[PDB]
Amino acid sequence: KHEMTLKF
Amino acid sequence: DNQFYSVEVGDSTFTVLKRYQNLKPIGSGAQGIVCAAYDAVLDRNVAIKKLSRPFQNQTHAKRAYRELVLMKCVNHKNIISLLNVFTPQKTLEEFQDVYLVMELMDANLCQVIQMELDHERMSYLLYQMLCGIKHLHSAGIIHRDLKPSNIVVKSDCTLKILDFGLARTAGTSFMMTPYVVTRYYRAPEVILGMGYKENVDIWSVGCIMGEMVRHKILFPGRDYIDQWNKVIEQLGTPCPEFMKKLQPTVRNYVENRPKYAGLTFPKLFPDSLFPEHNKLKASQARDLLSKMLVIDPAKRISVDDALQHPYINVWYDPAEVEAPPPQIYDKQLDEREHTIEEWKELIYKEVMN
Repeated sequence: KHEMTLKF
Repeated sequence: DNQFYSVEVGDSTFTVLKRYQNLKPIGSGAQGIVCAAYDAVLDRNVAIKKLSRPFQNQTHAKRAYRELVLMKCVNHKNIISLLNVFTPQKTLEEFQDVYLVMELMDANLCQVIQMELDHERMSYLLYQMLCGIKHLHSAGIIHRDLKPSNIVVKSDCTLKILDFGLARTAGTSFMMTPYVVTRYYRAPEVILGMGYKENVDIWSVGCIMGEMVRHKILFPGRDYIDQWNKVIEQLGTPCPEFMKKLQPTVRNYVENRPKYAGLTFPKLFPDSLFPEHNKLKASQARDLLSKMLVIDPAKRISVDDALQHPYINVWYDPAEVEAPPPQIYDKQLDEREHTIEEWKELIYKEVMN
């Protein structure tokens, strides 16, 4: 997909 | 300064382009100072790195110039790039300060390490890492010092690599970051002084992936002797064909070692630490780790093959993988010598370019 996220 | 303006950053001064506002310190040498800044022209945050005393000695000058030349050989999205370089001085005579503008990320891999992560985000990060690493190798650049602090990421899961071919440091990572020492992630052939090749960074990535899974450093050696122990206690004693390649005295010491038996990769990385169709992945992942975390460089997986690995292959994009470097680093530069003033010019021209 390529539209992933990651939170800090 | 007409087109520039001064700003006080701690005990230091930053004279930068007017387009860069809201300057604030985020890292500090030793070898330089880094400021986060807002680029008004781009509507975008940047990292402004001011080199500290690049003309202090003949050695510093070589590093300052060399760093510029390195980032000339790179044009990839998975590697940090020089958005802009400038000097606030008008002539070569009074030229003394050099500023480097790079993309500003949100994080480095350390803050990712502690996160849970799944296969799509993990395998994607590794894919980008391998993409950036391949690009470097194509430009004739072998990193060797790949560690979670010199690998930066953004919240949208994008990845870039810092500090290729820099001393430690020297480079950008050391001056900022949750810092980590490079010792843990260096390959056997490096620490055993056997010389190395391209897949020396394959080991590094191996150590990084192992840490992402176990949320803990794989080989925390107190020193390089302890480092070697940690490696062999878990991966086993390498075959004779490997050890024959060692230097005389070191070979004996390593042959003097207690013969440890390698834990199996399912044991090192139990499915407990992994997350169903998405359990085929845990197999895919663990398998890959068994190819990267190899002691013998000859028996280690290549960058190319790693791209082709089922756990990574899902992301394969020839545009991302085959993108050629704009230039190849001529290693005959490292052995070149100049005076401080001569170095100062070569740098100066590069800036005005």
